[PDB]
Amino acid sequence: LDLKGSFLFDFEKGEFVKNADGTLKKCDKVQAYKQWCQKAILTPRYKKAAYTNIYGSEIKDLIASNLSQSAKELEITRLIKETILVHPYTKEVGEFSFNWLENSRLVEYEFDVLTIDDENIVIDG
Amino acid sequence: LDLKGSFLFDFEKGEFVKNADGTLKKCDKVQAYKQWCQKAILTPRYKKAAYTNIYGSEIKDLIASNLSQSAKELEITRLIKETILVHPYTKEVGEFSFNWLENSRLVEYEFDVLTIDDENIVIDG
Amino acid sequence: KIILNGKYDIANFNEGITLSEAIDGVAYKMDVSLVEPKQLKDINIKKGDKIILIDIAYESKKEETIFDGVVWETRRSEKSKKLTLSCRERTVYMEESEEQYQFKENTATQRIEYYCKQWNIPYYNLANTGKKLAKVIHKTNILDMIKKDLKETATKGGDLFRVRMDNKLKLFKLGTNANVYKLDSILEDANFTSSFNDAVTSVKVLGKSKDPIIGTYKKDADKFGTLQKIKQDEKIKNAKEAKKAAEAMFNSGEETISVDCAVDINRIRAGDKVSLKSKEYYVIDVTHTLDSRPKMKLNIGSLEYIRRKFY
Amino acid sequence: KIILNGKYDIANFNEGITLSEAIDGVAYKMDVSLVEPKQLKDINIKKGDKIILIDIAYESKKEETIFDGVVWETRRSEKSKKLTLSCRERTVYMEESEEQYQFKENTATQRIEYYCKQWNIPYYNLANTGKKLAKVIHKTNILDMIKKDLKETATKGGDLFRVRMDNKLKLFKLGTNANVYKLDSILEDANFTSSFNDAVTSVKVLGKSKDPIIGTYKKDADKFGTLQKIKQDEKIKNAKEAKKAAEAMFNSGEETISVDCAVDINRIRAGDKVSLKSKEYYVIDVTHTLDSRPKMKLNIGSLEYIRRKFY
Amino acid sequence: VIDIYLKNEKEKIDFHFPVNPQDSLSIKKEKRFETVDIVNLGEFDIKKEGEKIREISFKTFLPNKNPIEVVAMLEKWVDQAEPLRLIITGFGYNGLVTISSFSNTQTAGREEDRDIEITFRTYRELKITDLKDNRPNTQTKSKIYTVKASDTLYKIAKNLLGKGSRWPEIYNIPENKKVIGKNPNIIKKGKLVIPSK
Amino acid sequence: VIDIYLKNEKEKIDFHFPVNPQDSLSIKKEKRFETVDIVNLGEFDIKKEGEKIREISFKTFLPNKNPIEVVAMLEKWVDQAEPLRLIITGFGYNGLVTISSFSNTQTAGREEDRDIEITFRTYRELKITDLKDNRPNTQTKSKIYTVKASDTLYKIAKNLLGKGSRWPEIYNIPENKKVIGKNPNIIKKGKLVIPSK
Amino acid sequence: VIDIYLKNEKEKIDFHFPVNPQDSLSIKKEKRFETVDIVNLGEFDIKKEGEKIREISFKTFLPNKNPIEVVAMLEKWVDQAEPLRLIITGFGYNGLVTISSFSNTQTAGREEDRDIEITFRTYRELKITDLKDNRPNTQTKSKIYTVKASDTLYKIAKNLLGKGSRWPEIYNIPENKKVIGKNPNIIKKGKLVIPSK
Amino acid sequence: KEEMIQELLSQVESGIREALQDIG
Amino acid sequence: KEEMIQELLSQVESGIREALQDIG
Amino acid sequence: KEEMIQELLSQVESGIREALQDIG
Repeated sequence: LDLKGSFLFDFEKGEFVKNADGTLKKCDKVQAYKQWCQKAILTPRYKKAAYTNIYGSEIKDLIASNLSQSAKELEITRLIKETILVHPYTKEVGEFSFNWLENSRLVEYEFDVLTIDDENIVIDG
Repeated sequence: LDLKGSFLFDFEKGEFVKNADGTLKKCDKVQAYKQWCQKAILTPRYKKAAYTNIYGSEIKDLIASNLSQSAKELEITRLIKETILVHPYTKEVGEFSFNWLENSRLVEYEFDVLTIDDENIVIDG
Repeated sequence: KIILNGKYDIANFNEGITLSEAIDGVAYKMDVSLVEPKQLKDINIKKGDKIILIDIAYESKKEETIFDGVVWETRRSEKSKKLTLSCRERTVYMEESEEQYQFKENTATQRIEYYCKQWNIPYYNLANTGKKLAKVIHKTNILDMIKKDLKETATKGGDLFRVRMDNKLKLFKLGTNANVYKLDSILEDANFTSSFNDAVTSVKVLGKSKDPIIGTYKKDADKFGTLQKIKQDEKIKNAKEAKKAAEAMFNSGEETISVDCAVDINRIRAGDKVSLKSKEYYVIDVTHTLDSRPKMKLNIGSLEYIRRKFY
Repeated sequence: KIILNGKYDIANFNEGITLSEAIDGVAYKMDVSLVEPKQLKDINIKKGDKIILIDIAYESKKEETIFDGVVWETRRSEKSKKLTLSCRERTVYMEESEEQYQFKENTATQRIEYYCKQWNIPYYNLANTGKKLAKVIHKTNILDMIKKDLKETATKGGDLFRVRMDNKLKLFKLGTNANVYKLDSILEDANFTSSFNDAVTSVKVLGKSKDPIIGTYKKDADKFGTLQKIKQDEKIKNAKEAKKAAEAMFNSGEETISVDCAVDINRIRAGDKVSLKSKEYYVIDVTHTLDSRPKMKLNIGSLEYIRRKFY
Repeated sequence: VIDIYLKNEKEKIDFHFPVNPQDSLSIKKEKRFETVDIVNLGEFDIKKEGEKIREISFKTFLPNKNPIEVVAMLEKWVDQAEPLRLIITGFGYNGLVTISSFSNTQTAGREEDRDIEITFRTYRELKITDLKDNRPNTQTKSKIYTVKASDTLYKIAKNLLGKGSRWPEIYNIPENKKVIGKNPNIIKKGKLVIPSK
Repeated sequence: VIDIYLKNEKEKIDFHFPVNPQDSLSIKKEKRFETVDIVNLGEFDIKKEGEKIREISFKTFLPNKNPIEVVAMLEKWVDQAEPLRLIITGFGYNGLVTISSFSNTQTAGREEDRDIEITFRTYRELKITDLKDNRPNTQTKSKIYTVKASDTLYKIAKNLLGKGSRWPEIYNIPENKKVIGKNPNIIKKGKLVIPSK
Repeated sequence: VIDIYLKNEKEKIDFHFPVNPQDSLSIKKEKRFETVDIVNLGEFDIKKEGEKIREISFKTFLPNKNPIEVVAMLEKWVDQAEPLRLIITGFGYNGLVTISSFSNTQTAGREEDRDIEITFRTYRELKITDLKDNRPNTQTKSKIYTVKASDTLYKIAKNLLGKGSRWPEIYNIPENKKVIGKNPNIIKKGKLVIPSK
Repeated sequence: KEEMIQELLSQVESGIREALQDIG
Repeated sequence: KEEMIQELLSQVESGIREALQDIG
Repeated sequence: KEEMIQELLSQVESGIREALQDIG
């Protein structure tokens, strides 16, 4: 598999976190994976020409769509799941929850499950 | 495919449109295609010996027929569709509508769809 | 699981793969059947393309190249777009290229090295078969010549050797596989067949060449009866050669097991030494079939019968 | 549609007819199956009866004799009264009558005329094959002799000729059919098969007769590899003959199409030149089956492979 | 308003069903596909490019032309090789078809009537840049032609036999050679001429 | 609240079923396995790694777009090679599918309506460390493109044809060669350009 | 008192069916035999030594976890290669099984609920004087281990990977080589270690 | 149910014998 | 019902041809 | 449904091998 790490990017500030030495703050495999997941979720699909069709999501395009509330919930689940699952490190993403707090303003939750979260059988002959 | 253009023929005047130079007004591929479609619709089938059986329609013969109103609607749809679709440039013809305005005097609409009107999938490996 | 071809990966199209080999077969044979939509049709698989099948090996559970050959023939159906291949390792080239060579007295290893050097065939360090062969003139295919001298090497007491290609030519002794797998645990069905069909109890050598070598070396005449043969080869030009040829021919008839296994042992190949029950047998033939459920069928036999029949 | 026999018309009894021919087959073969009630049983069809099948030809849509031969064998079932025939044109006689002839240097047409004159076989004006054959002594069947000299005529640059009987013997060149039919329009199913199974890239001639003619004429060694053969025929007694024999042997392996047609093109026969898609191929084999729905199946291939294999 | 018209061509008859198709009309459409299952991926569906021969089946009764003659007409049409044109007005179907199976039934009562159960098959012709040959060729003419004043034998050949250069097929018939003069170019009005086939 | 949306892509149509799927929706799941029976032990179950093509079938009616046009639309979609996106809200299904069989029926009463009985198949695409190619590629664009101000032919190739280096396929078309200047680098706004296939 | 517990192991979930299996539970047993008929004696029955894969099938409904999540969980378990442990209290069944087929259904009313129809297969493991190896090996541990104070790498290998001498498989992983010192014998508390597979 | 074996064994024998007689 | 004959004749022909080509 | 192929391939192989061994 041999996945590798990356450098932190504080999305709150929109800038790379750098040590006092001036070098960018290196991060572990899982940290880089989480950063990539957030970036891919924030990246629209088919629109940023630097990427292939695999990368990105289509959540923003869904806002203008005319599908119903539950249809939009299913579309959000499908879009987030498809966007995340391209990464090899991903095992499963699910347990989606939704809360239409105001009349038409939504909050949704999801769980991402890693390949390392798998459970291994213990046996040998 | 390599379809080619033709010269305009103003069916309102029944004469070729010619430039001030005296040459006939050349037209694009799609314009010649539309001219051909109108001419084929206006050309009766099996009766003008210069053409094969493929070219022409049989709309005029249907007027004297004894079939009912809806049967005549279906016959008109079939005849126009068959007459138009022989051209390679045609993709689909349909969305037929009818309006028996007076007791037995009819107005009908149709849509012709070109090969260029098709929609193409965007993907490459 | 992975079908490299030249550049692509057509493992996303294959309905099934069947790796089959015979002890006397021309080459290790892989017959992979594919569906051929627009995507596979674009790359335009032709005969002569190089196929490499990669799958998780049984031994260490690491992805290893179990087959490395060339597409010998493609057959395409049009009504149903099912492209079917029949891959062969490059020993099929040797079985088709005829050539005439005259040889003095020497061993099989030297002759194989000479063939490879002449025809520019890569080869690993070839095992010293040891047996010394008589002078002959050959005309058959290169693989035919190699098989002929290996048969003459099995005669005169030499060990049973078989040539397999892989990436570079290898001289594979039969009973030298690394792991002696036990098939009883996954024995879906077995067919123990015994016979006197090819039993040889006696042999009356009539030497066509001098050292007037003539003799009889009956081995189990009292038990099975004098099932006699006559070996009349020019290559036997010696009394010890005659005795060793006689001793390399006696057997109790055909004794094989048509084994069917519910699990595909990936690394089995023709000539390998495999166990069923307490006994040990040599793989006369193996036919894997990597459908959605991996599966294997084997035909195994004793050393004496194999030496009598295929050598 | 019409089955004349000697006098009668047994088209009112046949369940089906299958006209089959091979490029190397003994004869144009018609296998007509009949029901045998009292009416058909009365006429007592015996072997040696003369069958003529007449059907509306594809070309001009006129009733023409598509088959004219003799009943070679009748097989009658008794529980179900189904009489089955297997008709053959009179080339089957030539394939069974053995005779020995000694020939000097001459062409194939002269030899065929000599055979017909000796055995009183009617024949049309035989095409001048042109190629000059070496002196030989033959013993095989008359059709065997004709095929042998035609093969030796294909070697040395001569055109590919095939002998078909009809009413009187005809020397039919392969690529000379009147109509080059296109099978793509009625293509029920096709099986494009490609291979290196019988590929010949090199040939090392070793002349057994003098003009010491020896040479190698490798043609595509860089591309497909040196797939070499050895041609060691006594009939090659010349350097140009050796070169032409070499040139009449190179091919890119087996390249055929197993075509299945939903409509029976009635006048197709072995050796005819037929088109599938833009390409043109020669009919290696044709198998019509005139059941209640006419149907045809074809096996076609390229000129190089046919010349390599059947010549 | 629903009607069913069967417009035969080889027999110039336009049959209109006296009675509607009883309980219901139905038509199926099924795409041409066949599963292929790849190792370690599972089943996949592959489209096949052609189209399928779909059927329209219903059942009517013929009340007291007579039902016997209508049944005979339809039974004769069942053996017809040429296609029939089926038009269903309210249902919206229109296209060439051919009858696969036909059956009539008399009941204990209503003996004059005949209960009908008929089935149809979609018909497609085998023709065995330029305009596509998509048009069906279902037009029929009498096997004997009466020559008009303006006709010429080439014109007759094109109108009545296709390519136009097919005139020698008309001329070479001995009856045509007898009624026509020995000069094919010269022809007269009124005389009968027999197209081939 | 249950709705059914069929979002076609090759034809930019988003069909919403007017009426719910009558009695019940149902979906099966069956694992891929096949028995193997070993001597003196008996049967055992071996999992197969792939997944199965499962179907969703139901039946609706189209009340008085018109039902005729809807039936024609669905029959046209049945022959479509590209997949349809089926979304069922209350049931919870969402994924690419394709119609195996479709059928319409008119009844003795309610002749304007059309009773529908449709079935679907799960769709899976056949493709020929790095990111997995799990995403379906179902996006469609018009076969003719209007060049914008900022566009370059490489940008057009990447946006509309994939790899980006596919631009000579666009340029080599003679219509594109005519509308575009002889320099591929220089392109103007407004002129129409035709992507291949 | 009847309950149904599905104790999955590869996913540490213990599902208890909210609702009993409707009309009835049933289980068949059939001995392995096949007839052989000898000349002039007739048929005889020969026992086959193995045992048969028998099924337990029933149907429930999931009332208003939510039924959608339960259905998704069971559909995910259907693809599981590892076995499930099925325990039925009043019926008296207890043993490893695996789901062959699963299906859910929504009805016109009761749309929140999901009617379930599930089937199971008896599971048997293929292991490919001393004690027999009859015990099923269904125990599961996390793929990442936190080293305790008393642990040694051989002890970790035996507890978490079987034979105990499998420790170099743990050590040779580069992440384990990095977190662990270059001496395999010396290991510290708290650091994470990844068993293979 | 069982006659398929006899029918197709007869077909196999007839076809192979027929091919051998024709080519031979 | 009838396609079994064509299928298994094809299998017989393929198997025997395959064996002859391999051993030969 | 599928075992007919295995059964009759076995019959074909057995019959042809048996005939070759007997006549040969």
